[PDB]
Amino acid sequence: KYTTLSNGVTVATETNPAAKTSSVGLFFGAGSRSEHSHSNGISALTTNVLASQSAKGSLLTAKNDREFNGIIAQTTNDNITEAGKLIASIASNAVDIVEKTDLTKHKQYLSAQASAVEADPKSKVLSHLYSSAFQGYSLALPTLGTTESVENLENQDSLRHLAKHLVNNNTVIAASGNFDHDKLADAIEANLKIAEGVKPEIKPASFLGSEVRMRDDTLPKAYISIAVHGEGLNSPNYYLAKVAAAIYGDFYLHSTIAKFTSPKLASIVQEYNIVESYNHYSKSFSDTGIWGYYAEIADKFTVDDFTHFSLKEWNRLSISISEAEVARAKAQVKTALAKELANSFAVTSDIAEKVLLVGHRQSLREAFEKIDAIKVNDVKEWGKSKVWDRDIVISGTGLIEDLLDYNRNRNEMAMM
Amino acid sequence: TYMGWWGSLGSPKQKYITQYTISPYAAKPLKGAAYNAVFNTFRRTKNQFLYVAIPFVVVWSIWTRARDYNEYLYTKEGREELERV
Repeated sequence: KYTTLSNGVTVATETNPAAKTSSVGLFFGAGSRSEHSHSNGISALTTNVLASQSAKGSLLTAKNDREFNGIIAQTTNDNITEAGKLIASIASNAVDIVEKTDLTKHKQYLSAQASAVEADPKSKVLSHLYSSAFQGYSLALPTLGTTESVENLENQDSLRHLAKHLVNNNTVIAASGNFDHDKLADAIEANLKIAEGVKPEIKPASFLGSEVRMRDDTLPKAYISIAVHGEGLNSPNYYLAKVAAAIYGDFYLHSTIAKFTSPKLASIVQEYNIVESYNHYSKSFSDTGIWGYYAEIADKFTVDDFTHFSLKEWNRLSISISEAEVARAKAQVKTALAKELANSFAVTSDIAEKVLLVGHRQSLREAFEKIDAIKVNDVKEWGKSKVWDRDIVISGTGLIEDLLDYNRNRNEMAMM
Repeated sequence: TYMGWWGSLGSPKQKYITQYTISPYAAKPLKGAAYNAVFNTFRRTKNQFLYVAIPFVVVWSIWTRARDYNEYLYTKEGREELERV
């Protein structure tokens, strides 16, 4: 349900009486993708400053996504309207809040988070993968910035960022839970007061096949990630890309089901226990995406074998995927989409993301209907289009001495 | 041995080094081959010339003196000197 208030801001809510808890959040787009190297991380710092304010019994949290930012006030259902007003105030007084703020503590916290994503091997691997894939454009910047640039941020830069991006045309009030939509819209209307402005142009980005290797021999495993230019939220192949990823699905060697998981790659990789774990993903941005897998290999002598087998299984995408695999992938993608949209916080985040980045959010029934329509030939056409003999982007962190050079993995993408 | 296989080539613990590269299909092949093969090749030849020239000059000077003396010996005016040897 949508209502465009005065000021032109749009309130989008997905209310459902079965919801356990309610949530409402103001998202103003312009994540890290809107920043540049000197002022990177300013969006996350500003959202943290805004979300650090008094909660009045709610739960304020920052979003800090790649392409959009926002503050979400989770709260029990009956309190939702109050939370509404809260966030409205938090954004009507955004410039005042930032001006009166001593950023030292907030910059310390943001640098701590930035180091955290630089220590969690998967976070580091995917951050480096995105940075190298879209290198040369703002999309390559971290969501939370780097520990070098954060310390160089000041209040004035945050004020400039807010003035540019916290505008009516570039903001949305998302909500979910069990409440009357009209009450929330009325409560926000009387309290939301943000400056006028045109939607900032979303900076371009183009995928560049590359490889980055942060080889740290002291780590216990090899954390690699290999991907290709995927599908952004706009593309009609969005759900098709998700299905293609799910055909290979996840895997964890020590999970009980490890010996029984459907994907052929999983059965291939227990014969010599090539890989400890992996997961295929289709990350989707506003107009571009990254489709691939992340993997952690315990045995440092089998990185090449895992990459070889995984890319061979990708080759299988455009030729020999059977109806069983496609049906399984469709069912698993539908279940995953439903899972992602259970928590009211997650539903609010998804509503904000879709409304900001694509303008319209497809209901879950529409997504199910669109996934059900996928035939095996559709998946194979997508595999030919986007996977078969296409440039790859590679990332690795530790014990990747066995990870062969770019040419070997790239040429694995087109052999039968 | 002093060189294992890919997992452990015998390199010391290596850390803090990041390697970047781009796909061959995304990179221009033979960018400055025309300019490089001339200027850089001339630079390399300039650097390595003396080491090949001084030994070559010495050896070829010895060879030239020997050859010229041999030619001189087997001539009507070299007959006496050939006989003395």
